[PDB]
Amino acid sequence: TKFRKQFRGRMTGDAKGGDYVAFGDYGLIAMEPAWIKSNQIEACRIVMSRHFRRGGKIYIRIFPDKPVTKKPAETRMGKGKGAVEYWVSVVKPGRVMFEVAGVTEEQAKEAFRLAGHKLPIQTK
Amino acid sequence: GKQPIAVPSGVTVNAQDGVFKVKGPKGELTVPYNTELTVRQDGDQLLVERPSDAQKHRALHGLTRTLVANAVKGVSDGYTINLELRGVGFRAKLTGKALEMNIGYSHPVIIEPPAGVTFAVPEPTRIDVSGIDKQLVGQVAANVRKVRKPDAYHGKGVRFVGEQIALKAGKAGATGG
Amino acid sequence: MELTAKPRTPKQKLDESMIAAVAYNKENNVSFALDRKAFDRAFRQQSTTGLFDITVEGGETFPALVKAVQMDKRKRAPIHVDFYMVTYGEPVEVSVPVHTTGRSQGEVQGGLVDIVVHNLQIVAPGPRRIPQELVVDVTKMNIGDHITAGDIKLPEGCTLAADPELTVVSVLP
Amino acid sequence: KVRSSVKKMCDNCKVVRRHGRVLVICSNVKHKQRQ
Amino acid sequence: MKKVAGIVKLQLPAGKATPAPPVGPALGQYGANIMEFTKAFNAQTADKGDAIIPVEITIYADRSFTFITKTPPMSYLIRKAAGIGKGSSTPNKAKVGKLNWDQVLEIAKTKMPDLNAGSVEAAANTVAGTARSMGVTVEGGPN
RNA sequence: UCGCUCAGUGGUUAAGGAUGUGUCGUCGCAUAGACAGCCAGGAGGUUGGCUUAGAAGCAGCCACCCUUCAAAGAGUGCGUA
Repeated sequence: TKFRKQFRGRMTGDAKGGDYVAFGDYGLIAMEPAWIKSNQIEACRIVMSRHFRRGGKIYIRIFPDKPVTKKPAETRMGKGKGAVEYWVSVVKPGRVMFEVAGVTEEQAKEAFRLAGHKLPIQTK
Repeated sequence: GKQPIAVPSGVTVNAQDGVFKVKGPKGELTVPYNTELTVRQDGDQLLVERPSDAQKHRALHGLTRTLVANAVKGVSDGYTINLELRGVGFRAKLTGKALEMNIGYSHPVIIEPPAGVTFAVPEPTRIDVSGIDKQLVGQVAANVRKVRKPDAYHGKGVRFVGEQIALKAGKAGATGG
Repeated sequence: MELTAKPRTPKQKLDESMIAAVAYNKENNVSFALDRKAFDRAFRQQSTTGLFDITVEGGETFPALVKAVQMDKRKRAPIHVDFYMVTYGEPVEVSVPVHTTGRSQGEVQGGLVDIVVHNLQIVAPGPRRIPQELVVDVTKMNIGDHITAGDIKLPEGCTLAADPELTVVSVLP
Repeated sequence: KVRSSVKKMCDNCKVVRRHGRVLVICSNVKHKQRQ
Repeated sequence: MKKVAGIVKLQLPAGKATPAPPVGPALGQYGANIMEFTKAFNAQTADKGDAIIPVEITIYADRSFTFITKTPPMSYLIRKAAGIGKGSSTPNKAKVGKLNWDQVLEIAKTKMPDLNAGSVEAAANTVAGTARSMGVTVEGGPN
């Protein structure tokens, strides 16, 4: 649900990034490239949509990066194989920003749910 | 911090590194005090002290003319602790220092009536006790909430005097026998 | 709301409460500082709306405005931003925001609160000021109307950037 | 049950200063948790 | 009528309580009706075959029943030049429901026998929205 | 000089928390001596139209106009078909 092919690759490395923007309502940013298992962010919106409403659309500022290549475990003493994992990784970018009112950040309350690390909401 | 209170001129306090006690109509309250906290009498009224700034007189003081109440109950004040009960009758006599409490099993369980709360009895339907302790006034009140616990339905035993406590419910409500 | 300070280094720019500060007025560079108490009176109600003074240590009096907003990336400790001061003859960067406000007449078919997540607008402003008076977000969200960026209630004059046709608020419930 | 930053939940829930807790005591009668 | 009364409020329909379905002997055992439904909302409740008629229905230790009720035409003169159809759906959706322009005169000009106010700029302020639940547009306002 | 100070961490450890704490900015305000712990006010058109047994302040959709009076909520939570 990211690329459709265009060859494997990628490496590692942590720090911060660049993708922060002055929000119009009530922002929310990551703080370093924390932990989101792809098949975690594959439960980021639905969990932010248990029943917030019949309809309703806002905005995010990220997109699945990934592949990792994990390989079996019969005898790890070789090269590689293929991804079969997936991950997003980010900086301190926006990802929510509500536009209602009384609700405030109800869906930015169980966002921290699928978040082993720290991801404040802030506001702007 | 406090100081004001309600009591005429019929009581005297010590002034000896914590040894104090009351001496009115039956009291001799246990006092025991530190060393950084003391204060001496100043007449029919009292005063406030602060021989040392900060957190040193706000853990053991700023509420000293308060525990006086623990002794006020009797030296001039009253005492009563009055409750009612509905868990199978209301009977309790002392004939010494051993109320029997008529409820449930032949298997005794008798408690040992202390000095000051040792019961009087007069009215059976609702025991009366001259608890001049203020240590075991509400505790004894609680002496029947650890075993004979009231039924979680109608409005029995444990009750103060008249509140919106109501009687517990569940699914609906009914009772017979 | 005073000034003073000096430090040509990032020493007192990374020490508890302070900032970094920048100035480049006509024959007036240097990098001051100042504390950071009620130093978040930018995007609140003072966003170019009005222009007081400052009384800097020694000479002159420059009104100036706010020069957009910025806060801080991720956290909330606004790392150094910027600060415009009307005294130049040709920079850019204007702060003409576009909000979202109301009950959201989205429950007509299906649609929530006016989203928008950007932080950039088709704007221009000649001199350097950036007034405070504009709406655009409302106007019967449905179809056969819409209200975005291209002309609107536009500051004062016309606009100049590159290609006048961003996106901003829009509708699409 | 649970021993970490789990917040107040209903201001009625006093924090309690003990050994090193955080506590949470409802608003009336329902839950009396403690670590 | 020993020395105390009851209370309780009910939305007594068009009198249905004789066969069974409605609420005959289902609402009468502690002193409601049983053997009297007529000449007690059927009395002067026959000025029409479909109204409302409010009352506080006294319920004493005895069973005789007579009268003592409110004044229902208070809330009926604005409930018979309309009906129950395409009126109450989901208020706030388009432009549904309408009464009449001139019918915004004697449709607030009925607050005096019951409305404890009943005055100028007072006998039409409480009732200035009755079909508010239907969510429609004034077109007039009690002039 | 002196704080966090009281857990023995400091001598294997974290996403989430508890109204513990030395200290910097606002607020409706106890120089109307507010709220936070009470006495008295606690009802009318409408007890709202509608799924209609009544649903009548609370099994439902929707909706918030005024009244005795110098003001008072289309009703949070209790009982509950």
